[PDB]
Amino acid sequence: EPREEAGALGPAWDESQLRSYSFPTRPIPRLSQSDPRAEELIENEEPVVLTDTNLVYPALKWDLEYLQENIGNGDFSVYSASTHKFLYYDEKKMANFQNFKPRSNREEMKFHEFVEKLQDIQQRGGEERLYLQQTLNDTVGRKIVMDFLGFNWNWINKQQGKRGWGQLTSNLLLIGMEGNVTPAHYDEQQNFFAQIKGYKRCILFPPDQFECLYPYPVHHPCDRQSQVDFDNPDYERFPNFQNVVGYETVVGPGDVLYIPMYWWHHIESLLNGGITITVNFWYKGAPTPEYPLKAHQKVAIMRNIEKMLGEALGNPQEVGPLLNTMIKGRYN
Amino acid sequence: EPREEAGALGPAWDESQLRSYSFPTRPIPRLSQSDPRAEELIENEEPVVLTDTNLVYPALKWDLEYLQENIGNGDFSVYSASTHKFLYYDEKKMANFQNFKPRSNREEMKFHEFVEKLQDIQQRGGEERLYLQQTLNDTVGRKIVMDFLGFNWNWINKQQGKRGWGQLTSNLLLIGMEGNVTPAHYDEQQNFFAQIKGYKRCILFPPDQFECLYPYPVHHPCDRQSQVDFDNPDYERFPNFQNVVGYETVVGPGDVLYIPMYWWHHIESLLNGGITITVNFWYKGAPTPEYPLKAHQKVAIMRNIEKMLGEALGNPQEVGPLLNTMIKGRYN
Amino acid sequence: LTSYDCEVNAPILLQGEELLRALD
Amino acid sequence: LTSYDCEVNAPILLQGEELLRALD
Ligand SMILES: O=C(O)CNC(=O)C(=O)O
Ligand SMILES: O=C(O)CNC(=O)C(=O)O
Ligand SMILES: [Fe+2]
Ligand SMILES: [Fe+2]
Repeated sequence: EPREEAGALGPAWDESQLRSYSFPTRPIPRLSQSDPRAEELIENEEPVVLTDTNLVYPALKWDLEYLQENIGNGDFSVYSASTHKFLYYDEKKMANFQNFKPRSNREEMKFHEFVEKLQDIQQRGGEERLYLQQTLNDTVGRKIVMDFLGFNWNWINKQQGKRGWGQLTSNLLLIGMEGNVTPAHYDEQQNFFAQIKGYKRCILFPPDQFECLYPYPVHHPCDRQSQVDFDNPDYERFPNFQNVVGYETVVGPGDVLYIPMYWWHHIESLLNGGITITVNFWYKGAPTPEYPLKAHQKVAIMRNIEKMLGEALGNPQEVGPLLNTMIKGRYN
Repeated sequence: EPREEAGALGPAWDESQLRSYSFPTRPIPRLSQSDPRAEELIENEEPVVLTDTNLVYPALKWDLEYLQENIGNGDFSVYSASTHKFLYYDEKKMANFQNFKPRSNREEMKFHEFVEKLQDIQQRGGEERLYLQQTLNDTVGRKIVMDFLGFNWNWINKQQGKRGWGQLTSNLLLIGMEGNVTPAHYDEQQNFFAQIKGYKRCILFPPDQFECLYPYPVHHPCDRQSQVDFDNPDYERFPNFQNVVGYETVVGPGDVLYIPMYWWHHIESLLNGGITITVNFWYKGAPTPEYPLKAHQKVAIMRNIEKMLGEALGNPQEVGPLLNTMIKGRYN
Repeated sequence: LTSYDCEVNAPILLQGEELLRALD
Repeated sequence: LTSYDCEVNAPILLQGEELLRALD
């Protein structure tokens, strides 16, 4: 049930703002950072929404005007799409899959250009959609630097230390239009996902649902993303998607969602909820040291077999036929 | 067409002595050792029957009486079966496949005990079948030692040297009853197969017919053997067996068949042809150093993936499910 | 075989740990 | 990955190259 905003400002959102899908879900726990149960969940690599970390407290005042004024003159990657779905793709892998035609295009622009573009669409009632996705770097201006330094490093540094994680590799700034969707995928880093403006519905699936989510081949540009179109699932090609069960939550300003490494996640900015802003914190996982093997360890194994086969065969497109030759009439 | 024995002793064998199968074949060339074409075939890892190597000339006089009298008091492995098919199995892998029940059993006995057993079956009109399969070692007696030293080492040592092969690992002595069959399999060593007594029909298939022959899983005891029952092929489980095409020949005393490493081979002692005797020469292949990859190199790759997965998963029975999880809805 | 990389939905200017230290 | 073993339809007393040299 949608939470009530403090001061009787009513429900933060309602059901009609959520897209409709074919599978059931259960709630991700929302807990205080001081609650032992929260620590237990993170330690066990299970998702949890933390409501009071103050992780990005200083960023809570951020909006397009403040960011335009203060984030510098560096380039920002902005994706443009004709659909609500911003399927991630790795440009470096496009050469090996000449027939992949991306539904979104990346354009590099200045922040004020992004803002102007957003304005032109609104005014001209356009259907175009934008999604800025840019790692925070040294070109940000003074006030942003001050804000960033005011993040709760004390709390997150202890988390990093407590879980044996590796280094912070980056902080991705995500600014999306209402209705934008990042289709289901998994990332190979640990993630504290800090919501700043607007609301995003996050649907997560544990690594043991690999068989239901059908990620692209490792050498395909959409490596790590699900092949299933959540809006029109093809059960003939992906029969186990009929067995998928998600963990879901809606995060708003001040909330931090822990998205454990290898956990699938689908993220959508609420319909009619205005623009959203998020900053993530990506950390490399702990070191690979016992049986029985965890699901995510089997996923790592599968990725490695795919990688080695591609290298040994000298052409990634030969991977499938060899794998098929290996299993038919022998293991299937 | 069956060859004519010198001295007008008539056809060495006839069609009625060959078992009937579902696939076509083409002949393996029969050539003189001095024929450049023979060298070309061996160099290219293609089968050839050599008719005049004199490789085991001194063994041509061998028969059960002479061997019983001279081969020593060492133990011989003798397989016993209720069927004509002597499917090879690796006893060390039986623990991991508790449900595999071998159709043949190994018994260790003295040569004279083997001979006596053969006699008892004949006399009692029994249906039991025996197949002695024993590596030649230091317990053989003086005359056998003399015979062995009289093999054409000059010719085979040059072959070994010319092809860059590794060491001779062993010489297997095979003594079978008429009608005995060694079902289709491939070996990971180079083989000069020297026929001594009786006739054996050899059907070979190139490594690129892997998809048609369906070898057992690597960790199964029947690793390297085909799962297809040539006498009653199950096309539902093994549909590409409908596409298999063999290379065949019948070898007799004095003939040497080169069976190149990784080439599938099915070997049968002619029906009603009396006992057969063969001595093979197994050599380790040359060293693994260019694209495109050869079929046998892809076979090596597949074996390696199976091996690594078994070790990484810690249970070979987990190999299949992981492989299936890898390919369904992703590569198939 | 169990080893893993660190790929995410973003390409591989200081950032992450490097950005933070430079700033502090 | 392209590397290979030397397994055949027989188990792994001198034999092969060792038998021959001992004899000669
Ligand atoms: O917020 C989004 O739309 C996408 N974010 C992620 O997938 C992530 O942070 O790992
Ligand atoms: O002769 C037989 O029956 C079996 N021989 C082989 O499979 C071989 O020598 O490699
Ligand atoms: Fe992600
Ligand atoms: Fe063999």
